[PDB]
Amino acid sequence: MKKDIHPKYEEITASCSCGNVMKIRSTVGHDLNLDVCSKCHPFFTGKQRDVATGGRVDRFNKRFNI
Amino acid sequence: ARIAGINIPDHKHAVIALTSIYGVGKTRSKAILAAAGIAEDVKISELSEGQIDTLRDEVAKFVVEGDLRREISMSIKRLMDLGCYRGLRHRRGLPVRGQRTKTNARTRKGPRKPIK
Amino acid sequence: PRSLKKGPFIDLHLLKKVEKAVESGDKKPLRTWSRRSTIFPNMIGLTIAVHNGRQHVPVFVTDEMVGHKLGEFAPTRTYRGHA
Amino acid sequence: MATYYSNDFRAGLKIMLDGEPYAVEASEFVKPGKGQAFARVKLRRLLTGTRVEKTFKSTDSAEGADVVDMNLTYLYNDGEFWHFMNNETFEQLSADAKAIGDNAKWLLDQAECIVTLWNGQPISVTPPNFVELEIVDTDPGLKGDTAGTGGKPATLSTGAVVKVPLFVQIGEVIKVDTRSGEYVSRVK
Amino acid sequence: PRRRVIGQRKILPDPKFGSELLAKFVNILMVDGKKSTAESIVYSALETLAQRSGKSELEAFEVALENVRPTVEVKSRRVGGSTYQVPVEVRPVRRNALAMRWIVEAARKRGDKSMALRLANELSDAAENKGTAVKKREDVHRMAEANKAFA
RNA sequence: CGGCACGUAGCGCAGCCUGGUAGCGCACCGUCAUGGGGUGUCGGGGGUCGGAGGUUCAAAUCCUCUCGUGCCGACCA
RNA sequence: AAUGCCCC
RNA sequence: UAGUCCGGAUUGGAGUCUGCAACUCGACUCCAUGAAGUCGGAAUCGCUAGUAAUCGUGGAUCAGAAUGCCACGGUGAAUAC
Ligand SMILES: [Mg+2]
Ligand SMILES: [Mg+2]
Ligand SMILES: [Mg+2]
Ligand SMILES: [Mg+2]
Ligand SMILES: [Mg+2]
Ligand SMILES: [Mg+2]
Ligand SMILES: [Mg+2]
Ligand SMILES: [Mg+2]
Ligand SMILES: [Mg+2]
Ligand SMILES: [Mg+2]
Ligand SMILES: [Mg+2]
Ligand SMILES: [Mg+2]
Ligand SMILES: [Mg+2]
Ligand SMILES: [Mg+2]
Ligand SMILES: [Mg+2]
Repeated sequence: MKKDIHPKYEEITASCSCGNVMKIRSTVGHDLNLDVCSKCHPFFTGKQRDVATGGRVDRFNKRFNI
Repeated sequence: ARIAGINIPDHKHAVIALTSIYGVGKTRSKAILAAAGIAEDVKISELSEGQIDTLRDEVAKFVVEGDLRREISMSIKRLMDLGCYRGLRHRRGLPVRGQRTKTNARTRKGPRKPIK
Repeated sequence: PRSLKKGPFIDLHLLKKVEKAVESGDKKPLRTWSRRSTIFPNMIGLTIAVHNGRQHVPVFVTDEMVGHKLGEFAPTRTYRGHA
Repeated sequence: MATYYSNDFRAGLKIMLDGEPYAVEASEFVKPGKGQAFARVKLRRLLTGTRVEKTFKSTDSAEGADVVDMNLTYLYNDGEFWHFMNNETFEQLSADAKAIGDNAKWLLDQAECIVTLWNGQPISVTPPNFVELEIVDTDPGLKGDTAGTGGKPATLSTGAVVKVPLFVQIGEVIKVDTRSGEYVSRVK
Repeated sequence: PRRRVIGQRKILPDPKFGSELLAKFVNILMVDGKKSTAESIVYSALETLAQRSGKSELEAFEVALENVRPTVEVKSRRVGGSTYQVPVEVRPVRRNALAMRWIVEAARKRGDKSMALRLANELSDAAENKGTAVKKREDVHRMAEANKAFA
């Protein structure tokens, strides 16, 4: 690590809407506000709602029948 | 100024701002704002973060860009694999809803290709 | 699309034919002309030869076809290209 | 200034015979049975621009000259002089009235025009084949009774006069071919 | 027309000031038969013009028109192989009318925010001898001057 | 035979010297004008350089070899 | 007093 | 003053109605989608006063199916040397 070459790099707090606070060293300078972090992202409860397979004959018989 | 994976303009009123999302038009946006108790005259600037988190909640209650485009594309593809009339129409790129094609099909056919 | 309260439409001759087919459990090509009927779940797996004007095109009914009408799968004009 | 011999130079060379640059355009070498060989060269006087006919003797010969051409770009005119520049060396340069004869009305600004320089000095400039120009003066065309095309005289922002069809009015940029002095299209 | 000279129709004066020529001006400005809209526009522009100018609306409008009015204009004839451009003097009523037309057209050209603001800027600039309208007046006088050799 | 200078859009020519983009005219396509055709006006498209192998980061261009077409003489005996 | 050809 | 809170074409999903029957091929509604288009080349068209321009309404045909056709009024000009 040279002296004048690299940019500033300091400990910065990161708060998400998950309710998790994170002390991270980064180049953002000021504080940091998150919308989605790792622990809140709909990645483990989303693999079904982000595909939405369904069934057309079920849709039809629910729509009507004999 | 960032909801549902898209950045939203920050000076325009909240209704238009939310219409900037793919899958949210004017009526859907008014519904979002009503359900979140946010006024319409306010812009995304000058709006507290808890409010924007409620907005995120509502937009997540709906179906938006990723899921939406996946649904749209999957339906189009279902048609084109079924090979029904709409399927062939989609594959060949002509109007599906029954419009005329003798003339005036330029939205599906792009600019005119001169015969050579 | 037909009104919902009326229910899906289908010709009674086609109805009796498909009931006969599913009770005979035979894979015979079911010739018809009713391109206005709506495909029903009891026809999945059946081979229906439907009219298109000139002649009868054979369609094999799959789990997905349960919504459309036989006209969707009997194309009725022939267009190759202009050159 | 390597001296060049007659049965050596083909087209393209810039010979310097008699205190005057030239440019061999074509040359026919002949070696007849029983006689001294010669070449009938179709020379080109490179200062007045007239084609001279010279039968050269195998032996008779001439020194070369520094006449060269490349792509200069017109910049500006001031008094009696035209200044141009390179895009690969950015070397400044100034011509004179003689060099720009009748191409004054064809060069506007920034045109990339081939120039012939000799002794490190321009002698002849060639305007780009097509130049976009604007019309300073025209008579508002009125079809009147014309039954044929008619045409219309129109001065340009550089003094030139061209026949423009009928509609081109004033302030419309046209395209002219420097070669023929004629209208090609009205550039929108 | 060929046969008959005709009589001019009467125009009722503008309501706010009672002046035939401002009534003519709002008529010229109107499109689609939206006389109320044209009136609102012209009165707003006239208000802000009087503000910028000091002196009242009538004299402000009149000096703008005095600056935009032409005296002699040109007309083409196509005599022989070359077409001509004959300068003929402009009768009053015509010079007023086409002055108003030049002004409103310059206003339509100008890219400000509102039509009232465009018209106001145009009237003020014309009152101070600037803008595309008075420039068109210059160009008309210049052509005529050029072709003065014809009569 | 050599030497030699050509081979580039349907035709005729530029470009090539001094490597990086292929241009020009006619023709061709679609409107317009006209009772209709033409002249005319407005717009559009088209080639990749006879072929192959080298140099090169890259070849219409530079080299070399092939194919084709022209021109010059292949004389004293 | 510019141009204006032809119609099996 | 932005391809925009302009423009609405196109397409996905969901429906209403008429009609034995809206697949080829109806109209309309809801949600989403938001093309081209920033005033239009040569040329060309209508209009002289309640006219042009613009804004709505009705009728015939007709179960359903008009931006067409036939009528009706509202606002309402420029110019003709
Ligand atoms: Mg909508
Ligand atoms: Mg239709
Ligand atoms: Mg001025
Ligand atoms: Mg102007
Ligand atoms: Mg001898
Ligand atoms: Mg003849
Ligand atoms: Mg704009
Ligand atoms: Mg209706
Ligand atoms: Mg666009
Ligand atoms: Mg007419
Ligand atoms: Mg009349
Ligand atoms: Mg109407
Ligand atoms: Mg109606
Ligand atoms: Mg009725
Ligand atoms: Mg009316």
